[PDB]
Amino acid sequence: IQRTPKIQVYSRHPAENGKSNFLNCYVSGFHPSDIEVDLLKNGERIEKVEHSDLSFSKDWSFYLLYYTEFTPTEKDEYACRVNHVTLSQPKIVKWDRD
Amino acid sequence: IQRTPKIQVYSRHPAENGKSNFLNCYVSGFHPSDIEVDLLKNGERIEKVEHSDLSFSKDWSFYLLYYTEFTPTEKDEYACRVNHVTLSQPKIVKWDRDM
Amino acid sequence: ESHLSLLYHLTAVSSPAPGTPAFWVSGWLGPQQYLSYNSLRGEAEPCGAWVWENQVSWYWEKETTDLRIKEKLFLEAFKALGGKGPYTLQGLLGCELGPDNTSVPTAKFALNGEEFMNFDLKQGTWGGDWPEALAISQRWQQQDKAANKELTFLLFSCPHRLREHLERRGNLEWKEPPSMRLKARPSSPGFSVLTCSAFSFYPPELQLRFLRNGLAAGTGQGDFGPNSDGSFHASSSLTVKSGDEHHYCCIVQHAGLAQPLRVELESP
Amino acid sequence: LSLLYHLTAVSSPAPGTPAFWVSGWLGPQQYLSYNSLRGEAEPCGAWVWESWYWEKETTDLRIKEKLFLEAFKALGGKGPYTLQGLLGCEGPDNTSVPTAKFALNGEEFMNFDLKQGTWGGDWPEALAISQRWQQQDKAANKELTFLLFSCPHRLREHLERGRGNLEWKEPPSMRLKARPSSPGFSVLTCSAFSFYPPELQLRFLRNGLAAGTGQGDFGPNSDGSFHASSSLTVKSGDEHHYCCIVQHAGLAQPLRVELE
Amino acid sequence: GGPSVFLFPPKPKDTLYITREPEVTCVVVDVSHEDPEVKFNWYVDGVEVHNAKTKPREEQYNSTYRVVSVLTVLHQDWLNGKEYKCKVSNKALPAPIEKTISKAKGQPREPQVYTLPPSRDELTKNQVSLTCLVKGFYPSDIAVEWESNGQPENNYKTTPPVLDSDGSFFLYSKLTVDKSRWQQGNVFSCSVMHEALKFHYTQKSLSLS
Amino acid sequence: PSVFLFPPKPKDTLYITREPEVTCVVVDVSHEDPEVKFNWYVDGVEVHNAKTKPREENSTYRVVSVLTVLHQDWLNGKEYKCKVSNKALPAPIEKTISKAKGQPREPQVYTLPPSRDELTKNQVSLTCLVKGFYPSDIAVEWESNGQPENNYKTTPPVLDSDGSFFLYSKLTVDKSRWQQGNVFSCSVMHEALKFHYTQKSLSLS
Ligand SMILES: *[C@@H]1O[C@H](CO[C@@H]2O[C@@H](C)[C@@H](O)[C@@H](O)[C@@H]2O)[C@@H](O[C@@H]2O[C@H](CO)[C@@H](O[C@@H]3O[C@H](CO[C@H]4O[C@H](CO)[C@@H](O)[C@H](O)[C@@H]4O[C@@H]4O[C@H](CO)[C@@H](O[C@@H]5O[C@H](CO)[C@H](O)[C@H](O)[C@H]5O)[C@H](O)[C@H]4NC(C)=O)[C@@H](O)[C@H](O[C@H]4O[C@H](CO)[C@@H](O)[C@H](O)[C@@H]4O[C@@H]4O[C@H](CO)[C@@H](O)[C@H](O)[C@H]4NC(C)=O)[C@@H]3O)[C@H](O)[C@H]2NC(C)=O)[C@H](O)[C@H]1NC(C)=O
Ligand SMILES: *[C@@H]1O[C@H](CO[C@@H]2O[C@@H](C)[C@@H](O)[C@@H](O)[C@@H]2O)[C@@H](O[C@@H]2O[C@H](CO)[C@@H](O[C@@H]3O[C@H](CO[C@H]4O[C@H](CO)[C@@H](O)[C@H](O)[C@@H]4O)[C@@H](O)[C@H](O[C@H]4O[C@H](CO)[C@@H](O)[C@H](O)[C@@H]4O[C@@H]4O[C@H](CO)[C@@H](O[C@@H]5O[C@H](CO)[C@H](O)[C@H](O)[C@H]5O)[C@H](O)[C@H]4NC(C)=O)[C@@H]3O)[C@H](O)[C@H]2NC(C)=O)[C@H](O)[C@H]1NC(C)=O
Repeated sequence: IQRTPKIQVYSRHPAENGKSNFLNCYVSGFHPSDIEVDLLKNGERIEKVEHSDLSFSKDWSFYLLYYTEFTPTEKDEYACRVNHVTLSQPKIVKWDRD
Repeated sequence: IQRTPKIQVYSRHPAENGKSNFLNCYVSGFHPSDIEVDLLKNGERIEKVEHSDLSFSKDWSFYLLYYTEFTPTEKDEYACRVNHVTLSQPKIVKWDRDM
Repeated sequence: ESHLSLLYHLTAVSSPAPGTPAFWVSGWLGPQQYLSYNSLRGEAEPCGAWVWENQVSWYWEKETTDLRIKEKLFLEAFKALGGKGPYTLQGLLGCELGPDNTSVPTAKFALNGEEFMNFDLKQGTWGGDWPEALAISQRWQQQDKAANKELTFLLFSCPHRLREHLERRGNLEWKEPPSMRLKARPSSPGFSVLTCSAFSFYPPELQLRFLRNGLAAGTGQGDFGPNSDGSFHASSSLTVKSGDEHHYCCIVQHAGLAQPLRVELESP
Repeated sequence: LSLLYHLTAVSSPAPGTPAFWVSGWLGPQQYLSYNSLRGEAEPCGAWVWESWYWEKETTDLRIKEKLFLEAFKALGGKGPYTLQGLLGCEGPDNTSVPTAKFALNGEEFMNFDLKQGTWGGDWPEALAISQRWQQQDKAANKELTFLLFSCPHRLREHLERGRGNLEWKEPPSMRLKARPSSPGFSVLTCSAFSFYPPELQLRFLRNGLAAGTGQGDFGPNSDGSFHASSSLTVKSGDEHHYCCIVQHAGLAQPLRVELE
Repeated sequence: GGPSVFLFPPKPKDTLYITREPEVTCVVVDVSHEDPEVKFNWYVDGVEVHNAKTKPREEQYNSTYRVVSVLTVLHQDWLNGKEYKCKVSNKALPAPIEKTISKAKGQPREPQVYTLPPSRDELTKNQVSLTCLVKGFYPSDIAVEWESNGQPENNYKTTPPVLDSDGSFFLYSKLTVDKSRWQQGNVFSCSVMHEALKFHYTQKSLSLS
Repeated sequence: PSVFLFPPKPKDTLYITREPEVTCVVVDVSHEDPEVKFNWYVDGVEVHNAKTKPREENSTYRVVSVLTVLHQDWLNGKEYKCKVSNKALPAPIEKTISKAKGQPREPQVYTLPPSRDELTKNQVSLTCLVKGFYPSDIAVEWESNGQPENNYKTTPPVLDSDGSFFLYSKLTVDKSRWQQGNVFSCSVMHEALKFHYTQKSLSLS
């Protein structure tokens, strides 16, 4: 079957403006494995983005972690854009600092 | 399969009061063959009534003629009463002198 | 009318009403019945005028012999069907002689009022499109010489018997003209019904027509039937406008009359 | 602790992506990576810094790669397929419990029956793949040895030689914040950052009394550590009465987390 | 609430045997309680007939009655595809409802009957299955029965007529006899009645070879 | 307005590669309100994996909503309920489809050759019998030398004397092809068979 992805956006450490940190986009519970993920900084696609190995859970659904080193600011807005066969249009999830 | 009878009542010769004649009741087009026919004089069943042989037409339906010698009068009324499986109640056909 | 038929009307019932025959026959020479037979009496007898006609030595004994064998066949047919329910088996056997020597045989049968079997003269067997025809035809086929006697009866015995009666034809050449009456009845408010009646005539062929001021006004709704002596009765009725009855006449054409007869209302 | 291999093969891989790849796990930590493009099994994370062991793992994964790719030929269809396998082991009296399950297009359909020594299932695709695998020289034999002897022997070796890596502990950095939400309601979020074993309990308290656990999310960080966050709906203006308690192996005692 | 009319054709066995009475049944459901009287008008090819026997208005558990009107038809009239129309009339119905039933139009096809014995694999079981095939017939109205040594069998189930590739119909009859009974050499015959086969009846025998 | 809920195909539920889908069809939808809301529930739990086709216009707008289901969920008799919602409908209409309840029965497959009377004809009929199965959902196909046959018509499942079902497959092959000794196999698939698949071969003795 085809399963739609679940998208989570969070920082590696508690966010502090002006301090170095990592921004993560964890995409899980999807099928098939083909997926497109992009991390956004004020709507612009981030170039230096790494990702983990495509692995799967007990229910056989796939999961993947995308991450980038960043320094948050008061005005900067971040988001994760994911595209999959199950999605009519790319799903964008904004980073909620909380 | 089952056919309801057609009943005709007529005299053998033109009716003339006081003159001897025969009253016929011709029952035809019925199936099965079991049928009960009675001639009536003022509602009373006539005893001396003869009948022809039970025969049948090209469509296999049966026919029979009942007849009795009679002398018509001005006040006398005649009729034929027929009972068959197809009839809910016996059908009574009064004699029409003109026919 | 130059074609007269010799026809036997055979009937057998599986459960006859008490005192009524399980099998009976009536024989007809044209429109006159000449023969009667039933399983209770067991003897073929003449009917009407044929009782007084002097026939060949052994005529009625031979007819009795043949009808008793058909009685056994018809009763055997019910054993082939094998059912508790009641059955009625009818047969119409005979031949019709046309203007020429050409005899046309008739051999049809019906079960419970519906035609289903016939005797096939080309194969010499009883046939049909129904399972009851297969069952009865097979039982009849196993009866010694039944098919042979059936075929000879239709192809040879019937035309020879018919030709003999036609030659030996006073009874058949009976012509009695009808006694006529024309009367009117009130009926619907603005309408009346005229009835033209023909009494005690023979042969049954008769034409009744209505005329209005001498012009053709058609034939209305009619009825026909026999009298106890073998003669016939007929009556036709026509609906006319009330007050217009006096303009109508009834014409009868019958072989007993030399010229067509005009019948007046004569309400007088 | 379990040693499990996550194997995947795709019939039509996206350009530049491998047709077959594996990830090996020792509990919640990934120790191995393999793919058909590189063709070599490699260590992951801390295991990179921890004998002729990796060459043997490479040899065995190249053999499983051939079996997985051969399964698509047994199915024989134009449509795309995804074949997954979960092979490994986990014991009261030094016993081992094997795991050998397979999924086709995301649905479990086959398992390796250790009693019969054959691949079996309730589906026609399982019959087709099992037959093709049974005719591959010593495939069933090597599958039995892998689950019954090689896996528990490798698991015992990693527990002895990499004990320190498996006994890794890091307490979570905690934060509790509120947001407006529905008109007469607010949403409190308790978040746990960068913690080593994933086992963690977050609970909400209202005036010191149990207020349950709300709707939560969980996920990993790039270094193998974890992140978790639970949110609870509260009446607007009542947020200051709530606390969040965290229980984690890196902490000696449960930690009370206060709101701003 | 709207009253509904359903016109049913006669049974196939009733139309092939003269002794049996074939009946065209007219069922009137949803008849209002306010007006229980239901007038019936029977027409065969446009000609009104009056040999119908209307059963009384029986009150159903729904607050409606089931007024049924039955008409016995001639065997040769139904087989020649005569159209039987039934006109229902009630004060509840604004317009008189009319239904028409007729024999399935098309040239009849003589079905072929083939008896098949049970497979060698099934001879292991305590009960074997004697198969019968009736192929190439038209219309779908047919009657299939089984019998053994005069006395008929009751453990048979006959498949409904299935449309065939050539426009005709096919059918199967499965009689479940005990393995021991088949091995004893008993002769099982399959009787089948259909309009297009000679004398409307045929039976093929089946036993051990 | 009327709603009709159809169950998935039997072949789709027996093969993982195939996608089994529960189809919800909505007829009699008024032109005044073209919007039709669909709510899918599996054992009471709402699911959002359904894919709804557009409202194709009769006054009846055929708004169809299909839902792809798990093979192991359908085979374990899970209840799939669809809830439709429109302004024309006073109350939301709800339909429920589930696998036929009862213990499955492994069908027996017997191939029967054509009768000695039929060997006169230009085309012979190869019969196949599938007896004692439950539920009625089954799939029967014919094939010869790898390449499948197209001239087969399969009778619907008929209720048997023992509470089970029976079925027949009639393949019409040319008389000459049967006489040449070709091996015709009947492939049958059902929930209660080992591996959901079985095929019996049939040829001259
Ligand atoms: C209130 O209740 C009554 C029911 O009564 C009781 O109700 C409850 C409370 C219980 O107590 C229950 O036990 C009671 O029975 C409701 O009445 C019902 O109304 C519905 C309609 O909504 C009827 O449904 C139709 O049925 C047709 C088939 O009927 C047969 O089969 C069923 C069982 O499956 C039987 O119940 C029937 O009686 C029929 O059975 C046949 O009966 C014949 C005699 O009546 C037999 O023939 C004769 O037999 C004798 C004796 O043996 C002689 O031998 C004769 O010679 C012989 O002819 C016959 O053998 C027997 N057969 C069988 C197998 O039993 C369906 O065909 C029909 O479908 C049509 O309509 C559907 C809905 O509209 C539609 O979707 C279909 O597509 C189909 O449409 C038709 O299509 C064709 C082809 O295109 C067209 O030509 C048609 O015109 C077209 N029609 C229409 C309308 O579009 C229906 O499903 C139901 O049968 C009826 N019950 C009874 C008992 O008659 C009542 O409605 C309720 N009231 C309210 C307000 O709700
Ligand atoms: C406008 O026109 C369309 C159709 O016209 C088409 O298009 C035009 C343009 C032309 O081309 C024309 O030729 C075309 O036909 C019309 O829509 C039709 O509405 C019909 C409504 O009756 C509908 O009929 C149904 O068909 C079912 C069969 O499905 C086949 O066809 C569809 C087509 O789309 C295929 O997908 C499908 O694969 C199939 O091949 C049939 O099954 C339905 O029968 C039920 O309802 C009947 C009453 O209507 C009833 O008589 C039947 O007996 C049957 O009743 C059901 O019985 C079962 C068993 O007892 C019950 O189910 C059980 O329920 C319990 C409890 O819930 C439990 O779940 C059990 O498990 C379960 O088994 C069920 O509840 C009973 N139902 C009822 C109501 O009692 C039915 O006959 C047509 O398919 C529609 N057509 C199309 C194309 O879809 C529009 O209506 C027109 N518009 C207007 C304004 O008129």
